[PDB]
Amino acid sequence: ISRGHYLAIAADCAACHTNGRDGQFLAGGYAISSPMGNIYSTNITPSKTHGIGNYTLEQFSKALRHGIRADGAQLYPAMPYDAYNRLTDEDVKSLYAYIMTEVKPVDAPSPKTQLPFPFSIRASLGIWKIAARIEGKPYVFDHTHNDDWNRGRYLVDELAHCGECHTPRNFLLAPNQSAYLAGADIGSWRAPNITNAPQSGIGSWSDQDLFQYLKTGKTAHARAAGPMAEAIEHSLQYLPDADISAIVTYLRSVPAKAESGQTVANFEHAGRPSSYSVANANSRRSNSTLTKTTDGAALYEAVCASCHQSDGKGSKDGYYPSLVGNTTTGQLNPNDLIASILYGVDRTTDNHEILMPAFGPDSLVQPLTDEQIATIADYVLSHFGNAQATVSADAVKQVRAGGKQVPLAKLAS
Amino acid sequence: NETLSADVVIIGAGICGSLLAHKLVRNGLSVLLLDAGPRRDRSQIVENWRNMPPDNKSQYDYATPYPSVPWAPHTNYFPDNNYLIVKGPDRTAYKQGIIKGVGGTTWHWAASSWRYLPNDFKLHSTYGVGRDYAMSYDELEPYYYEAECEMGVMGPNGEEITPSAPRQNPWPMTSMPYGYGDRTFTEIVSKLGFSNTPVPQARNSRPYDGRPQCCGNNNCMPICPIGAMYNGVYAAIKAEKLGAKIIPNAVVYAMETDAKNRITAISFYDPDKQSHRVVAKTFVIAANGIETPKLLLLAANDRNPHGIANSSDLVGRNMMDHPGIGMSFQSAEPIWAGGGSVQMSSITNFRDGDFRSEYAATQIGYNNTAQNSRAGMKALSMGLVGKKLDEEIRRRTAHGVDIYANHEVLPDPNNRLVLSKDYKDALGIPHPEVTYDVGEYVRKSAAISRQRLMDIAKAMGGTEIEMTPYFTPNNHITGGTIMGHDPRDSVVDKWLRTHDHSNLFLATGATMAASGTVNSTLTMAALSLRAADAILNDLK
Amino acid sequence: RDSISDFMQLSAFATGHKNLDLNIGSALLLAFEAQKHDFSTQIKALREHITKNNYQDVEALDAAMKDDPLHPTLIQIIRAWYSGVIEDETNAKVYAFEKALMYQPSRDVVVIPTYAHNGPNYWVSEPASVDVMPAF
Ligand SMILES: Cc1cc2nc3c(=O)[nH]c(=O)nc-3n(C[C@H](O)[C@H](O)[C@H](O)COP(=O)(O)OP(=O)(O)OC[C@H]3O[C@@H](n4cnc5c(N)ncnc54)[C@H](O)[C@@H]3O)c2cc1C
Ligand code: HEC
Ligand code: HEC
Ligand code: HEC
Ligand code: F3S
Repeated sequence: ISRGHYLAIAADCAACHTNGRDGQFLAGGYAISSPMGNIYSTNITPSKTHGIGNYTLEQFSKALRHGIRADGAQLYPAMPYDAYNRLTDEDVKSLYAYIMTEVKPVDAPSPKTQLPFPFSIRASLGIWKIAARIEGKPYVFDHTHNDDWNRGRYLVDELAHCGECHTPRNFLLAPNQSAYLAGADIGSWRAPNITNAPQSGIGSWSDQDLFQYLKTGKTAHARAAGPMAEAIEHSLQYLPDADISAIVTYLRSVPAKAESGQTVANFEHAGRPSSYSVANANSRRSNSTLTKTTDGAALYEAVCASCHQSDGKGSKDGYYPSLVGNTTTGQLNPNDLIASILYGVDRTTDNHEILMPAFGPDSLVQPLTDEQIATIADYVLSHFGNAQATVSADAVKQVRAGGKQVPLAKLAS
Repeated sequence: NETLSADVVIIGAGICGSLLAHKLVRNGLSVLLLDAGPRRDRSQIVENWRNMPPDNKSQYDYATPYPSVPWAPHTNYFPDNNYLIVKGPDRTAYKQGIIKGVGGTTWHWAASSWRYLPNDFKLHSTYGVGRDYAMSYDELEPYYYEAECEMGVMGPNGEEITPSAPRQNPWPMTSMPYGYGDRTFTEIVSKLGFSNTPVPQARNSRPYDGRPQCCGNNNCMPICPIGAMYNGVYAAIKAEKLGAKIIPNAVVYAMETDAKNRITAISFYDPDKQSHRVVAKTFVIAANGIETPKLLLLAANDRNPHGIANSSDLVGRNMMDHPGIGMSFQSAEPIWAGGGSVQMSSITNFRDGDFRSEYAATQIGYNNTAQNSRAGMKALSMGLVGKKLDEEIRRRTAHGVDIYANHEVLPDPNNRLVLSKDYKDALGIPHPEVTYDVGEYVRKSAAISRQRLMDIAKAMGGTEIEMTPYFTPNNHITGGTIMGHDPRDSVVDKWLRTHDHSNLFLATGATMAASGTVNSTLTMAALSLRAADAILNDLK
Repeated sequence: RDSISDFMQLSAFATGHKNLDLNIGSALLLAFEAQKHDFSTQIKALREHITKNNYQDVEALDAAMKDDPLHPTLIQIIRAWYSGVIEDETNAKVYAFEKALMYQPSRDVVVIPTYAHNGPNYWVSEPASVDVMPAF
C-alpha cells in the first residue's frame, strides 16, 4: 500500500466516513452519537460534485488539521482535527494524494447534520476552538527518547487518536489534558484507564498481552468490544508489528493516573467458588417466559452459563472468554459489563468474526429487562469480577439511553 | 376487544405466520398476528430442559420443556396428554409433536431446511402416484432462496452430493465440518453403497443475523441455549419491531362470511373464554397441518355447513407425514455421537428414482444426539457398581447408535382429521382426531428400508439391535388443505388462496400436495412468502 | 451435620469418587429423608457394615450385600448421585445436571448438551481412547 493509504489506515479515517459495512467507503452518512445530537460524516471521496474533489492541498490541510471547511464553515469536533492538527506536512500531503488518486469518487450526498439550538450555527465553534487550545505545531521528534517512543507517541496522539476516547473531556467537551488517557465515558461505553498505573491502568499488563490485544483484540484477560472492536478491526489489525511495538513502547511511558477505590488490577480478580442450585430450579418448571426467576445465579445459568461456564471461566480453547480475571468484569466501573450484556460483542479480525449476541430489549436470542440485566451483572461482579462494584436497573437504563447526559447538552432544551 | 382492525390478520405465530407477517409489515401493510399460545423465553425453556429428568432426555422428550396451556394445549407423549387422538392401523405414526406459542413448533425443531426435488412437485405426472403440486419447483425457487437467506441456512456449497434440487445461488453459509460420528458413518455407509451427504440446516456455521456461531450444544431438539439456529420467534420479533401487533393467547374459533363467501370477521377466545372480534381486509390461517383444518372445520357456517373452505369435502383429508422406522444398537467400533448438531448428515441416495412408481422413496439418517444420558440410564439399569459402572457408561456413550429411515406417504382421503366427538379442552373446543394408514406404498418401501437398516447395523457390527415394529411420527404435517387447480378437487390454489373464499389464504404445510422425502418446513416457509406476494398484489 | 457428614462419607464410598458437591449432597439427603423416614438409620447401618467388615471399595460391599436388605438403599444412593434424580417419573425433581456422575466418564469427549465444549468447531479433532477413563 502507498504511504497515503497507510496513513489513512493508521488514522482510521475510513471507519467514520463509511456508513457501516455497506455504504461505499469514504462516502459519509455515518451517524455519530454526540451529546448534542447526531453528527453525520461527510463525503470525502474525490467527487467534484458531492465530495471534496474541488479541494486544494491547502484546503485539505485546513479541513484536516484546523477544522475549517472549504466554504470557511467550522467543522464539528466530532472530526478529530484536534488530534490531526500536529500531523506533519508530508503526512497531510500523502493523505491528500491518497484521497485524490486512490479512492474512487462516489456521487451520493450524505445526510446533513441538524443540531438543536444553539449548536445549529457552526460559527460559535471558533470560540470553542480558542477555549480548547488545539493549535498545534506540527509534530517533531523528541531527541531525548528513541525513535520507537517518538513513533509510538505520533501513532497514539496524531494518527490513532486514542485520547479521543481515553482522555476525559471537561465541561466544554474539550480534552482534559491533565487526565491524559485516564479513562472516559464515550456514550454507552467507557474507554478505561490506559496509563502506566499498575492497578488503575494497563501498567500490570504483560507486553505480549498488550501487543496481542492491540493487534487482535483478544487476550486471556481482555476482549475488545464496542468502539474498541471497531478501532482494532478497521485500523489496528492492519498496522505493522513495528507500529504496535512502538505504540506499546510509548504506552509503557505514559505517566500513571490513579482511579479511586482501586487495589488490584482489573484482570487480577479471582473467582468465588460459588454457583447456583439445580434443585431450586425444579419449582420453576411449567413456568415459561421466565419472570419468576429473580435469582442472579439462576438467571446467569439460564442465559450465560452455556458459553461462559458455570464457574465463569469460559471454554478451554479461549473462544468464550473467562469472566474470572477479565478486565471488563474486573472494572470498578461496571459500565462496560452492562454494555456488553446489552449489545453483545462483534469483532472481525483476519476475516474471522467473534460474536456474542445482544441481550437488550431488541435481542433476538433472549431479551432481558433492566432488572434482569442488573441482577445478572451483580452476580457476575460478586462471583467473577469486581466485588466492590454494583449495578442497578437505573444504571442499565442510562446505558441504554446512551450514557449520562453531559451538562452542556442541557443548553439545547 | 372492540374490533381489532388491520389490513391482514394472520392466525398463528409460527415460522410460516411470522415470516408472512414480517414480509407484509416490511411492505407497508398493517398486520395483526394472533397466537393461541403464550409468549415464551428461550432461557426458561433451557432451564426447564436441564431440570427435566434424564430418562426424559434419553428418550427424546421434546415437549416437556414447553409448558402446555389449558386454553391452547399442545401434544405431550411422556405421559400422553391425549390432546391429539390417533386411530387406524398406523396411529403410532401420527403421534406428532407441536408447540403452541409465539414462535410455534419451530421453537424446538432440528432446523433441517430442505429444498424439494423438481420431480417432487410433479409426482403423479412423473410416476403416476399421489398428486401434482399446483406450481413447479422453478416457481418456488426464488421463495426458497428468500426463506434460506432470511433463516440463515448453511449447506454443502461446493459438492455434487447426488441428483438434488438445482440452485441458482449458493447457500448463505457453507456447512460446518462433520463431527466424528458423522465422518465414521459416512465412510461406513459409503463402503455399504449409500451416499451420506450433509444436511442443509438453518444453523450458523459463522456469526449470522447478529446471532452466534453454532458451538455444538447438540440440543437443537428441543432448545438451542444460544440462538445459533433459526426459530420463528425471530421473524415474529422482527415483524413486531416493524409495527406488527401480536396478541398471544388468542384462540381463534369462529369465522363470518358474507354473501360472496368472503370472510368479514373472525372471533377468538382469551384464557377466560371471553370473545373478541377481529375485522380485516385479508385473513390468513397459519396454524398447523393439524390446527388449520381443525379451525376450518370448527368454524362451519350456515353458508359453509361442512366447514370453512370445504366445498370439495377435502379439509382434513389427505393428511401426510414421513413415516419412520427407528433402530438402535451398540456399534463394535466407537462412534462418539454428539459432535456438532443433532442432525448433521443423511443418506440422500434414495430420494429419487424410477422405483417411485411402485414404492416410496426414502431418507436414511444417523442421529447425532449425544448418547451420554442414554448410556448413563442404561448402565444404571444393569445394576453395575464402582469402576464397572463408569466403564459401562463410557463404552455405551462411545458406542450407542440411533438410526432412522423415513418414507414418503401418498395423500389418502381416508387419512382424515375430523373433530373428535369425545374430547374437548377448557374453552370447549373439540380435540383433533386423525385416522392414519401408511399404505402399501410405504409398506413396500419399508420392506426394503428394514433390510437397509439391518445392513447398516451389520456393517457396524452392531449388537443389541432394536427396531421399532411400528411406524414413527416425524412431525412434518402436510396435507389437510390440499392445493390444486380444480376447485372440486382441492382447497387452495397455486397462490395458497382458498377456492371458496377469495379473502382467505392458508399459509401452512397442509397446502402441500406431496410429502416428499425430506423435512418440509422450508417448503412451508417458501409457500408462505409466495402467499405474501399474492396478498401484497391483492391489497395494492 | 452428623447426618450430612455420614451421608457424604457413605456416598463417597458408594460412588467411588471423593469429590462430591456438598449442596447436591444436602439436597439429596433432604429428599431421601422426605421419601423414607428411616433413611438415616439405614445409612448408619451401611456404614457399620463397611467398618466392621473392612470393605476396601464399593465393589466388595456390593458383592457381599447382594441379598441383604440394605442393598436397595445403597443402589438408590448410587443412582441418585449418577442420574441426578431419585424417583422414576417424568416430573421427578432433578438435583444435579452437568455435575451428575454419569456425565463425567465421557466429559472429555462428549458434550453435556446445553453446555458448550471448547469452541464452535472443536469436533474436527479426533476423540480420545475408550480405554482411558478421564478423571473424577
Ligand atoms: C421435534 C421436532 C423436530 C422437527 N425438525 C424439523 C426439521 O428438522 N426440519 C423441518 O423442516 N421441520 C421440522 N419439524 C417440523 C416443524 O417444526 C414444523 O413443520 C414447523 O413448525 C411448521 O409449523 P407452522 O409454522 O405451520 O405452525 P406451528 O409453528 O406449528 O404453529 C403456529 C402457531 O399456530 C398457533 N395456533 C394454532 N391454532 C390456533 C388458533 N385456533 N388460533 C390461533 N393460533 C393458533 C399455535 O399456537 C402456534 O404457535 C420438527 C418438528 C418437531 C416437533
Ligand atoms: C449472559 C447473561 C452473559 C454474560 C453476563 C456475559 N456473556 Fe459473553 N461473550 C462471548 C464471547 C464469544 C465474548 C468475547 C468475544 C470474542 O473474544 O470473540 C464474550 C464477552 C463477554 C464479556 C466481556 C469480555 C470483554 O473483555 O469485553 C462479558 C462481561 C460477558 N461476555 C458476559 C460469548 C457469549 C455467549 C455465546 C454463546 C453467550 C450466551 C454469552 N456470552 C452470554 C453472556
Ligand atoms: C489507540 C492507539 C488506542 C489504544 C492503545 C487503546 N485504545 Fe481503546 N478502548 C475503547 C473502549 C470503549 C474500550 C473498552 C470496551 C469495554 O468496555 O469492553 C477500550 C479498551 C482499551 C484497552 C483495554 C483496557 C481494559 O482494561 O479493558 C486498551 C489497552 C486500549 N483500549 C488501548 C475505546 C477506544 C476508542 C473510541 C473512539 C479509541 C479511538 C481507542 N479506544 C483507541 C485506543
Ligand atoms: C482519517 C483521515 C480523515 C480525513 C482525511 C477526513 N476525516 Fe473527517 N469528518 C468527520 C465529521 C463528523 C465531519 C463533519 C463535521 C463538521 O462539519 O463539523 C468531518 C469532516 C471532514 C472533512 C470536511 C469536508 C466536508 O465535506 O465536510 C474532511 C475533508 C474530512 N473530514 C477528512 C468525522 C471523522 C471521523 C469520525 C470518527 C474520522 C476518523 C475522520 N473524520 C477522519 C478523517
Ligand atoms: S443447540 Fe445450538 S449451539 Fe448449535 S448444535 Fe444446536 S444450534
